[PDB]
Amino acid sequence: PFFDVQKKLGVDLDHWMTIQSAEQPHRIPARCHAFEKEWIECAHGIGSIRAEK
Amino acid sequence: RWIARTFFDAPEKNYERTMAILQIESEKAELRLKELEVRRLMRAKGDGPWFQYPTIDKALIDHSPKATPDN
Amino acid sequence: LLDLIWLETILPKTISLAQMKMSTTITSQKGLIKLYFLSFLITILISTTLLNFHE
Amino acid sequence: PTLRWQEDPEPEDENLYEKNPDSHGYDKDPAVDVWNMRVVFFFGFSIVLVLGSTFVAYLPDYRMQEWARREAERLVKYREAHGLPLMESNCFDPSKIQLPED
Amino acid sequence: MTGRQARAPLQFLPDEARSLPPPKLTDPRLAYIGFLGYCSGLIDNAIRRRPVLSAGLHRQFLYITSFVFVGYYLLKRQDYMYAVRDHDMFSYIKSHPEDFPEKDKKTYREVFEEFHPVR
Amino acid sequence: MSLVYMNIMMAFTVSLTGLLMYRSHLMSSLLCLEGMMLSLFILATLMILNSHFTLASMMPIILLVFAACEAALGLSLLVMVSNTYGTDYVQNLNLLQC
Amino acid sequence: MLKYIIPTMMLMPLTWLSKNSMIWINTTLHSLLISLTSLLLLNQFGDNSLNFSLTFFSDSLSTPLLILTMWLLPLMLMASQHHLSKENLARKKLFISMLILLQLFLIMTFTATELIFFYIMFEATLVPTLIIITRWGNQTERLNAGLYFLFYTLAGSLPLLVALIYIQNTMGSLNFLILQYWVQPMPNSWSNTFMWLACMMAFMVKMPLYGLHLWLPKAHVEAPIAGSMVLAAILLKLGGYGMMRITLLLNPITDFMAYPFIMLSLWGMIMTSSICLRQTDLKSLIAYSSVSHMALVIVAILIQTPWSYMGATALMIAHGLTSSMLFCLANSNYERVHSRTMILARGLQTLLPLMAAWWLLASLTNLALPPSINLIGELFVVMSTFSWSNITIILMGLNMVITALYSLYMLITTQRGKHTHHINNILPSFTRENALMSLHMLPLLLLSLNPKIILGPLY
Amino acid sequence: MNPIILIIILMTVMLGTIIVMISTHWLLIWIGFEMNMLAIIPIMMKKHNPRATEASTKYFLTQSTASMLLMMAIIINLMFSGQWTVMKLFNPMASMLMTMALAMKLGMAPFHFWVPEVTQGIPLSSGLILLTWQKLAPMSVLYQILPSINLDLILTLSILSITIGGWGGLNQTQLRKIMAYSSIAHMGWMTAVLLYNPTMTLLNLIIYIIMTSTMFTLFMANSTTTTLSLSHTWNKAPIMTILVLITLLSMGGLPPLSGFMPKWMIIQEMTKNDSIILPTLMAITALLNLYFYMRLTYSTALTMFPSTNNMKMKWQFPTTKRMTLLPTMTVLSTMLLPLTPILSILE
Amino acid sequence: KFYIQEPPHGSPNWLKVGLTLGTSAFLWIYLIKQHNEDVLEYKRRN
Amino acid sequence: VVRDHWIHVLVPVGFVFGYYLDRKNDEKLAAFRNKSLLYKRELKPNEEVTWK
Amino acid sequence: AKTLLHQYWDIPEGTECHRKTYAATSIGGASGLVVSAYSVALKTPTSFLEGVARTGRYTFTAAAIGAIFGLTSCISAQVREKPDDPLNYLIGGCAGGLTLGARTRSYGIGAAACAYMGLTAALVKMGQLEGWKVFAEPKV
Amino acid sequence: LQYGPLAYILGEKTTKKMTENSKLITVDGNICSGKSKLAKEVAEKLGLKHFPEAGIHYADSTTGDGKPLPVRFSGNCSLEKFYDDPKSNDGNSYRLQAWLYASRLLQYADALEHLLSTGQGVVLERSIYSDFVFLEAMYRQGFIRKQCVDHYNQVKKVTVCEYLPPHVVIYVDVPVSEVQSRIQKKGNPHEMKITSAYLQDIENVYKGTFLPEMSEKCEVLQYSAWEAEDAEKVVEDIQYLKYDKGPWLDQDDRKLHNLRMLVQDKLEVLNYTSIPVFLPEVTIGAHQSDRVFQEFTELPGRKYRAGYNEDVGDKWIWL
Amino acid sequence: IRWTCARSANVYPNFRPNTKTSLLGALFGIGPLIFWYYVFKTDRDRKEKLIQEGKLDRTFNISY
Repeated sequence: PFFDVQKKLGVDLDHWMTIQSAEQPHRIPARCHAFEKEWIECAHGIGSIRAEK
Repeated sequence: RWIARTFFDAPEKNYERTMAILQIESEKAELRLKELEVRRLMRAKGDGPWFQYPTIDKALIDHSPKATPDN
Repeated sequence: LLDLIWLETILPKTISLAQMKMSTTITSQKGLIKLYFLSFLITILISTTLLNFHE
Repeated sequence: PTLRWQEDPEPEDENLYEKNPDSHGYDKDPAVDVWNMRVVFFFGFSIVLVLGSTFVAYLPDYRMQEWARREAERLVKYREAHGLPLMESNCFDPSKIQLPED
Repeated sequence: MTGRQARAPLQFLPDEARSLPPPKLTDPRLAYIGFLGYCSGLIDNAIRRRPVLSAGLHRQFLYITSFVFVGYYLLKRQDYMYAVRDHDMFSYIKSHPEDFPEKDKKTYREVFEEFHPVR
Repeated sequence: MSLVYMNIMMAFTVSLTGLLMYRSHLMSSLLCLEGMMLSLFILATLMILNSHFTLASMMPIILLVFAACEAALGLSLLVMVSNTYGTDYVQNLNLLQC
Repeated sequence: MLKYIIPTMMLMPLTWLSKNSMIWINTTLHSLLISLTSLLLLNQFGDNSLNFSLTFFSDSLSTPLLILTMWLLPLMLMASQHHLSKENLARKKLFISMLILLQLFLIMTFTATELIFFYIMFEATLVPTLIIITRWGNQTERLNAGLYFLFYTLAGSLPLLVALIYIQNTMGSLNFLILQYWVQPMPNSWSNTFMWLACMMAFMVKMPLYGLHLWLPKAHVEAPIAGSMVLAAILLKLGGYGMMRITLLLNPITDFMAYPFIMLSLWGMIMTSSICLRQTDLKSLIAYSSVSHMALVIVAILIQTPWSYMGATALMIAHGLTSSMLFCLANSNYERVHSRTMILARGLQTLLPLMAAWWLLASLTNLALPPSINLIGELFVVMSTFSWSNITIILMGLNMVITALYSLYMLITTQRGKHTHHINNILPSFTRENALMSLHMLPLLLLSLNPKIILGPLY
Repeated sequence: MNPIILIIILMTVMLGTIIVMISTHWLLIWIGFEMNMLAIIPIMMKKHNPRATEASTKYFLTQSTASMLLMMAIIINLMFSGQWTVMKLFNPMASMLMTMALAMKLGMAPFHFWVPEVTQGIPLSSGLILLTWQKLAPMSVLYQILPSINLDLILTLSILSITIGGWGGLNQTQLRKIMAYSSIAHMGWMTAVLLYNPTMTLLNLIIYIIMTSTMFTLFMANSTTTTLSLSHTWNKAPIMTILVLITLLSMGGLPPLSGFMPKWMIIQEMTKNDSIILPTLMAITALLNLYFYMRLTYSTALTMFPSTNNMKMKWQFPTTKRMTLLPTMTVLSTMLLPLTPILSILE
Repeated sequence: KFYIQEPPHGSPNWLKVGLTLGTSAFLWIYLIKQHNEDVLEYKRRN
Repeated sequence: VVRDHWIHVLVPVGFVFGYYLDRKNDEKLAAFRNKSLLYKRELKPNEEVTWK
Repeated sequence: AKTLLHQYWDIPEGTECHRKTYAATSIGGASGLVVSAYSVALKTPTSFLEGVARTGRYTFTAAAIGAIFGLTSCISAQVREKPDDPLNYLIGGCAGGLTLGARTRSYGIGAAACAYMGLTAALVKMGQLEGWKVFAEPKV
Repeated sequence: LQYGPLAYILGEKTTKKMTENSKLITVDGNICSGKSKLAKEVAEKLGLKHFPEAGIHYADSTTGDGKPLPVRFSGNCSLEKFYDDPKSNDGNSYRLQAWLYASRLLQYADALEHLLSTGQGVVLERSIYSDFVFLEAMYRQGFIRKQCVDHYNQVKKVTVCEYLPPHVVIYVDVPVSEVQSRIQKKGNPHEMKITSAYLQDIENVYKGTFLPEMSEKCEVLQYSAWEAEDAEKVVEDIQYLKYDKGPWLDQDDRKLHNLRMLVQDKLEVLNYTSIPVFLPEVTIGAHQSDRVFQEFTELPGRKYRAGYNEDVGDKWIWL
Repeated sequence: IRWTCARSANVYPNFRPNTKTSLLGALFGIGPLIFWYYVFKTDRDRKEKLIQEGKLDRTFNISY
């Protein structure tokens, strides 16, 4: 399955590697920063299928 | 008369037992049909709290002044 | 003629011999490795370009 | 030069007779033999078969029989007294129907 | 059926399961679990060549306790699961009633059936 | 897409065919696995550099150190085979039949 | 009903915690007291079935067969010695407890409201019977017999599960009443044809019908007496019971789609009565007798008359008793002379003198003795099928002629004419054998007196 | 070997599976599969026969090419929509190669030739750990990527796996190839349900793992390789017979016994869709694989073979291993029919 | 008595049996305390 | 005399326990105590219950 | 593939003949390519010319099954004039099974292939006619 | 047991019970000639714990009661019937052969454990290698069909290739007429009835096959006939050699740990005794085995694990 | 004993399905079955047509 020890222990020790819009080590963006931020804030609290809608 | 008196049950007890038991299992059948309808429409549209596959969290999304404006 | 010989041929013998022949064609693999990887390769190619799975 | 085996030609075909000539069918212990004939020929016949015979001999009106006799007698006396036809057809009233039409 | 807002991980009994009653003492399913623990101890006597139905009575007591305890917590989880399934279902029922029609209870005076007599 | 990406994927799939069909030795097979490692390395690296996705730059170096120790395990196994026989052919593996 | 289930549970550790040479009396006495408490069930009246403990209910399709099981258990418990008395204590106790668990899954099968519970307890009836016949078969093809047995019964009865699940989630629940009181008539498209053919084909396997019948006779002739009797009587009449239950749905298509099984059934009835006219191996004739009766039962269920259903359940109960008894007589002759063939053990009127009375009585109940329950069942089946069609009576009467002929052949060839006078090991008949003859032929004659107990719910 | 070294290596196999179960980043999944391979190789070759050398060689080549093909799938996923979230892929090609990576990983019928070869040439402990854990961990991966699967993949691989794992097994008299063919059969049952209701698949996973642990403990009652050795297990012990009976028929899956709970609920919440021809075909082939279980049963626990002296010499001595966890898994693997409402224990 | 040179066990250790009885009685007392707390929590909430 | 030979008590204990358990279940299932449109009479006169 | 089976099921059945036969020969070419690919992948033919002979044999048998089955499909549908029965394809599956047995030059293989291919072809048309969904819902 | 991994983790090694006291010596002569005279001498003058000759009822006297069980169970060898008639085709030679092989292997494994724990090294007599030499010479007389010789060869292939060959083997040569004089002046009549060319074949194979095929694994000491008692010579020759050959150089702890856990749970040793090949002189049908097995459970000690056994005691079956 | 094993279960080995065996099999099995099928369809169609006329002699025909 999938567990949420990443969530319950609280220390997001892998959620920094994951996407852009985080602590890039010296604060620069990537090439497509604002597109990712817009699409994530489009489909954030959405149930993944009306997100596709 | 004695076999009636000591070993059996009245048709009252039996009859109201059957009526109660039919009403119970009728409720069971109608709940199960409504369950499968809700499941099929909920997998179709997705407007319910069941089928929500884990999307992107926004707490790891940052916004703070970068080194290049035109992102 | 009707019960023993024909009914035992048509339901037990037919099914049993079909499964036994499929066994003797499947498990009779000589123990080589190039053969199994060529099976893997043609499985990949016949899944891509002929019976599509990427659509 | 070939045997394939080590066992005896087995067994001796012991008929249970010639050693306990008053025995019943099963094994030779002569107390429990009497106990077995006891338990089947009392608790299989004398309290099972005959009691089941009395218990199914009389019981209620099985599938409501003599009730139906007396109910039929009352209803046929009623129907031939009060002039009405005995066993009218159309068991549901056709006033309570809405047939499809053309 | 995935999350269902797991925030709040697997969380073997959540905070919300304390609103339904627990399974009672001597409920039949935990009694089944206790009998199965007894049979587990008996076959545990049977694997080794120790005599069965004796010489393992502390192990009988341990196996019965372990199984009854674990099955008790599992029954608590099960009751939580079915309660939350019905709660989600009736919440979505009350969400949009206009898309779930309540059909007309037609009496049999007007419901026609094609007859086809069985001879 | 681009032009370079088609050629790197073409190189990958040719390396994959060289991995799958292989004739006599096993060293050449493990060496083609190393070439496939190189292809995945170069592909992920050019992706991350062209994105300027500076954050997860861990991918290529950690991919290669891990598939390197995969190849180390493989060389240990192949030298074990060549010890317990004369060569490292695909023959001598003909026992343990299906 | 739960008061009829739970002492069968508690009767299982009886044999375990009773010491040696004491288990026998305990199991006999206690299972007979269970048989009394079993016959106490009969409260059924009039309007409804008696329904309780929501999984449980009793028709009169279920009351007489349930009493048949809970009375045929201790008879069998007594019946199955002299062939395992010399076996060990562990395998003895295991045999007895396996039979008891077989009874428990049988009663669970016969009081099944929910048809998924019915199917689970159906193959639960299957699984110990294989272990019984395969461990104590006392012949050399018993292995192949058990293998054929399980694969036929499973692979026939397997898609029945899928069809019942489809019913469960296209209509609602599977209470038998809510299967009733709600059943919509289903039209004649092809999927309805497959669903009907699935359910009917599963139970056609179980009865058997003619085309799937070599399932049975190997499994009968290569089995111990306990497995043979439970197998024949209780399993085949269980298949009939289940068909009587499941036929309440799919009514308006089975007229159109239930022709060819009638033709297969009747021609198989004549061919089965003819194949048991000329075989050796005395044990096999009763198996083919069972196939003849069950083909007649299948005709009775495919027609849908209350006359047909009353004759069906009477034929079930009567042939269960008759074929179980005649199996026991065959076992007694085989334990007299270790042969299993027929023509070796001629004679036997002179010696074992009142054994002849029980061969006579069992064979005349097979004959359709003129007040017997067998005759009542076959007669109402013949009446109902004559109303079905005016031409079927030739096959019925020709069945009657050949049935009388092989019954009389079995009577006057195995047990008539000349002792072969090179035998000298046959004893006088024990008291246990005559006790089992009595325990078979008292309930059949008592039911011959007052039979309105055991006729169908279409009364 | 040292027991220190084996406790370290078993800890790392556990660590690889926990990293695969636990992460939200694709590189961590790939490193988990690799570390699982790296540690699981020296559990094999605990002895030093050429059988184990060839078996670990075959397993290494197939497993490593599966892992590199998985990394190819991840890199296609980020050539497209670029983020390291373990979720719906964004290419049918990436999903195609990813399912074929898992189909090479845990054994499916196009990709299954290595499984009986590697399970015969090793001792039973290595086979135990490989079947249980190596078929536990990638099901987590499938459970995480279920919304973006072309169903023709799982359908084809599942049906073909059931029928190949069925038809193989009629000929094999070796115990380990029987057990691997049973493994591919349950991989078909555990994979075909996946795009419908995955709680069924994960419960089937727990069922299969408990069953196979019981089976390998019973074949570690004494080191047996053929069926003839099991007839001698009859002659030396009576209760191993009846447990081989009950657990073999529970691998067969009959309704009074707890191996029927995988078939039963899956057919239910399979045909609350309207796939019916596929379930009934799967259940017919499920009837097929029960035959070699049944002939093993007929070989040992039901008939009795001729046997050998010096078993007289073996009668005195105890069978004095420690069985790792035998009784709990036996009566939890067989008597667990009346707890099918412990399906919903899972989510 | 009657045994020669090898009782491997059966001479009863007393660490493990007391440990089993103690942990099992403790586990019972914990679950009964848990069940009482659940009943009182239930009648407090409702 | 029960302690002497105690084997012959087990199935009456099982039956009487099953009888009581059916009694408890019938006490559980009994709704529609007078709510039938067929067996609907005024309860009289002693105490509070007409069938059980 | 999806494309050629869709070509086969596009034409009404019905009389738009011999396109059916050509599509069924394409079915035969695909089936022969599959079987021949696995067979030469798992044999080591020794040598390649004999492998060409084996592939040609399998493709010729599968194409012949397709051709004969399409011909008898079209002819039976034209004669009986009822484009909805499955019995014409029952006859077609038996005819294809007999010709498979004759090219393999036996009797029992031909008769069992007649029975099983006829019943499965009946199931194919019967499910396409009443409506049984191809390979998935995949919904619930 | 107080073993498994945890014993090797806590208790350090087993190297510390080594060496030059603890060792494997094995005295091998011909029949009834180099007997426990020389073995008891080297045990009592070398400080080294003795194990007796491996007869038949060692399996009887090795566990539980030391009273020997009758030949229906522990046989069916009938050793004096072998010495009288080693030609009857009822099966009396190979059965005895394989039983003696299992006996030798059992007492060899037990002596290996008693070496690997506590010391002090053991003297074996007529070990397993002499037993395959016995099968070789017994086939030279032509008593057993070649198929069954191949069966014993297969048992020898599987069993012996898990162990360590011992340190030293004291070969003792006694010539034909001297062994024949000793056996015809002993007194056992069924030993009086032995033949002489069988003894000759023992001599011929026991020279020409044992002594070349040692090759400094099992460092040999070849002694003459009357070179017995004569004890200081064998003591000084054991002491004053040096051990440089054979696999007993380096183990170091891991091999010894594996052998300690392989010798314990003795069914691990005996898993490879029954192959089976089905050997029409060896196999027994299930009926005889089942009635003998039930009668073996009827013996007052063997029934369900003598550590727990009732009717001897031990008043602790936990109430 | 020998004749019993001959007549009972040594029928099937040996057996090859020949022209004679198969033709006589398909005659003796399917033939009378399809014959009775035709006669039962005949009588049932006659009966259904006659009662669809309305003039069946059901003057009283209760026990059906």
